[PDB]
Amino acid sequence: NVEAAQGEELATEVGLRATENDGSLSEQLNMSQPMFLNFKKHKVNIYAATHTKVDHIFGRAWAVGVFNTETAAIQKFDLHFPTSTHGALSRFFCHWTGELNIHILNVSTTNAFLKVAHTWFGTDSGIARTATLESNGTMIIPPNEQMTLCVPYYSEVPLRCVKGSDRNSAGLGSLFTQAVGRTISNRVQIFVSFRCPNFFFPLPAPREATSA
Amino acid sequence: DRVAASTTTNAGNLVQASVAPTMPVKPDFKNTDDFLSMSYRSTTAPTNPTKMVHLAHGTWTTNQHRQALVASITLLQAFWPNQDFPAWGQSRYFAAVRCGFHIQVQLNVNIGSAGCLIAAYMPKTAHDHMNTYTFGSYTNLPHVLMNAATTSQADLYIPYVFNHNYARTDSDDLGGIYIWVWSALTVPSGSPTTVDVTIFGSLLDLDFQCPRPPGADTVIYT
Amino acid sequence: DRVAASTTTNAGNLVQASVAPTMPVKPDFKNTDDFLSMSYRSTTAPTNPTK
Repeated sequence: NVEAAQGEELATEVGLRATENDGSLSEQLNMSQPMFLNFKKHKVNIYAATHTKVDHIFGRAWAVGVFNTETAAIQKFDLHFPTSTHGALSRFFCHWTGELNIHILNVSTTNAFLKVAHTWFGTDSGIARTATLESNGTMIIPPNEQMTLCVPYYSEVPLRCVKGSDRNSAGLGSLFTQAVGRTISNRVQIFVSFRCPNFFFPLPAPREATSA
Repeated sequence: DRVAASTTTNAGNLVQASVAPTMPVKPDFKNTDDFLSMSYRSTTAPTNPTKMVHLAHGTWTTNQHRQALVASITLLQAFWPNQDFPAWGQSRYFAAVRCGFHIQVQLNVNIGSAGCLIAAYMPKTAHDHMNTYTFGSYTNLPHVLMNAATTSQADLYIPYVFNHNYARTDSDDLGGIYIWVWSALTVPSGSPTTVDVTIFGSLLDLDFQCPRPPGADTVIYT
Repeated sequence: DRVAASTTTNAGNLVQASVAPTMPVKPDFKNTDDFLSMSYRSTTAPTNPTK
C-alpha cells in the first residue's frame, strides 16, 4: 500500500552500507544518499551564481600585512598563505598552482611614489638579485592610489604547497617594495587574491592553534 | 678506413681509421633459446624490480589507544633500504624516481576480535607536520578503512604525487603510508593479544633517470 | 568480499576476503611526463647495463 516499503534488494538505498568497501573515495561522491518514504531531494538555487565553486570563492580578496615605510631602502615582505580568514578555506590542499592578484594600497601624507615587484624565488637565488628591482617586473604606483596588478606563475617548482613555511618552495611568494621621492610615513596595505586557482589533492581539516 | 661511430644507451664511441668487424662462421644472433632451458619469460630481468615485497611489519596490541601509530613506512626509501631487496641493485645507479606505487596492507584477525586500523597516505610536504591535523578528519586522505572482522586485505593504489617533477631515490620525498588505530581492539579470553600487521607492498610504472656515481648522493630539484 | 589474486614478475599474491581498491580523485596513471623535465628516453634504465 501507500505507507509501507520493503526489501530485500534495495536495502542499499534505505541507507545500509558497508564502509569496508568504499570503492575509490571519489566513488562515494557518486553514491545516492538514503531516503525514507517522505523526503524531497531537490536542488534549489537561491542565487544564480554559486559561492561554493572554487572559481568564485577565492575571488574575494583577503588582507595580509600592514606596514609603514619611511625609508627608501628595499623592503623584504614575505607572503604566507592566508590564516584566520576565508582564505583559510584553502588550507585543505597542499599543491596549488595559479596566478594571483595583489592589491596594494598606498597612503602618503607627503606625496610619494612607491614601487611594487614580486619574486617567487626568495631574496637569494644563489646570488643577490635584489640589487635593483626595476628589471624584475616593477610596476609603479602613484601616491594615494592603488592598483590591481597580478603576478604570473614563474616557479622552478610546478606545484606550491600551502602548508609548509619553508621559504624555498612552500610560500606563494616574496614581495619587494621601495618608496621614492624623499619621503617618510608612507604607509601601505597589501591584499592577496587568487585568480582561477588550481588546487590539487586534499588534506585533513587542520587543528586550530591556541598555543601557536 | 673511414669514420665509424657507435652508440649504446648513454655511452658512445667515435672512431677514426676503423676496420670492418668480424663474426664466427655461420653466426646466429637470435637472443632467445629454442628449445628453452628456462621456462621464464625473457623480459624478467628488467621487470624484476617491480616485484612485490614484504615491508615494515608492526604489532598492534590492546594497550594502544586511538590516534596511536601501529607501524610506519617511508614510501620511496622503503623499497631499497637494504641490499636484499630486488629493486635495490638497479636503484643504486639512477638518482631519480617517477615511479607509481602499489601497496596492499595484509592483516589477520582471529575471528571474535573487533577494532580498526586505518591505512592512509601522507606525501612528504604534508608529512612535515603531524601537529596541524585533526585526527577525526584523516579520512580525507586517499585511504582504506580496515575492519577487524571480515577484511582479509586492503588494496590501495597510489599515483605519483609530489611537488617537484622528479623525486630523489635515496630520500623520503614521496612521503609514506602510516597506519593508525581507528578504534582499540577488544579481546575475549583467552586469545593471543598481539595482532600482527604486515604491510605487503609493491611497485608499478617503473622509472629511473639522471645517472650518478654508485654510492654518492646528488641534488636535483632543490 | 571475494578471492583476489595479484601477480607481478616472480612474486604473486593470493588474497581471501579482499576489499575493492582506492585511488585519489581524478587519478592519472600515465607514466611519462609531458612536458618533459628529462630529455632522456624512458627505456634508459633497463637498457643501461648494455652500455
